[PDB]
Amino acid sequence: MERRSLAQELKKWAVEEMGLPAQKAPSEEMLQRLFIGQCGDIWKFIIRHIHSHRTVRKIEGNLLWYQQLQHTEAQRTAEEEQQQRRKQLCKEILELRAELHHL
Amino acid sequence: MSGGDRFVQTLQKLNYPKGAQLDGEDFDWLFEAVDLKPFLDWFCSAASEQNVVPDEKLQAFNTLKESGKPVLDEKALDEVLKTFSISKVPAIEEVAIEKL
Repeated sequence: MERRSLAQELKKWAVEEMGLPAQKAPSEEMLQRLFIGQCGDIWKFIIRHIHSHRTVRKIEGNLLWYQQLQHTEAQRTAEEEQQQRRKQLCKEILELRAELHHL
Repeated sequence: MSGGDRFVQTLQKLNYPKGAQLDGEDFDWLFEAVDLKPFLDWFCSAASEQNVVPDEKLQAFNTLKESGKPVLDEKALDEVLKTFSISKVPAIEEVAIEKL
């Protein structure tokens, strides 16, 4: 039974994901000959990891986007420490300006 | 280059984890089948390194999809990524501490 489902997934991947026109797609009985011996594991990897260049861009750019968004939230906690350091430096500048005036 | 050689080379470009142990001659029988030859020639020509998504990015995108967060479409991604020109804006507040 397993060789038939893999023939179906490969036909679906070739037509829907990679954009092969359906008239050039071999029959599901012809595709079953591609799953003899070690070739079965090869075609499973292809179906899972090989996408259209359009799908790849959508995946990568959404990941990049949400990474940048999380990096902006982690930046707010660093902004609070930077604001505390800025208050410390402004207090030290005021103390130094007062000592300079007295000198 | 036999048909089998060309197929094994395309599998190596696709980062198949067993691609270095495959010999070209073992796959030449796939190209003797007159009816399957046009599909194999297409696959060997259409698949490139830019089409490969690594398993970590596939998992991270699936967790993004499961998290219920909206997945931006290609035009919205181009508008957002254009506006997200890498503005070295972290440098402006860091420059305020360096100046102080």
